[PDB]
Amino acid sequence: ENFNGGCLAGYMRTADGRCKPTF
Repeated sequence: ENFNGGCLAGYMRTADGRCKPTF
């Protein structure tokens, strides 16, 4: 499962790129 920026799956890309939680 490719990444949508460099996350695991579900996390969001903050303003710093920090894959944060989207839940």
